Amino acid sequence: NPPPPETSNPNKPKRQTNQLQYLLRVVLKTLWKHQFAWPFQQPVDAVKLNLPDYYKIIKTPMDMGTIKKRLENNYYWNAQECIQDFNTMFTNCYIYNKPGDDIVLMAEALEKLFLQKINELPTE
Ligand SMILES: O=c1cc(N2CCNCC2)oc2c(-c3ccc4c(c3)OCCO4)csc12
Repeated sequence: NPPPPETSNPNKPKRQTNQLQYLLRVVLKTLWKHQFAWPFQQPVDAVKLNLPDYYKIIKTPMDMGTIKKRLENNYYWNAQECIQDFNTMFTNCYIYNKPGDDIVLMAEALEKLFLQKINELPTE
């Protein structure tokens, strides 16, 4: 298992927006309490889950805890960059698993909830 994705960067700037703020306090919290959050609340432990070549196939591991700690650190550039990390998290799951499997069903239920929540987002 590689190190978890970065949460800070010295060469990268920091800002917050009313949208990012909505992503943390509303979107991320909504998903975080979803029934199916827990496989995604922390980086995938490919070792202990026995995922073959997980980190060869998945070149951008993403997870809601990395998202979370990024949002609290205002690591992100804008709401766009944060949504994309969410999108990466679901996509990673559809790339690595057979369509129809439990985990994919779970990512799909989180994604649909995610989608409805991102419509509540204002444009800055
Ligand atoms: O793409 C993934 C592939 C699967 N599998 C596990 C079972 N064989 C089929 C492939 O597992 C995950 C997880 C995950 C699942 C269960 C967890 C978990 C993470 O962490 C806490 C303990 O239970 C996040 S993505 C992802």
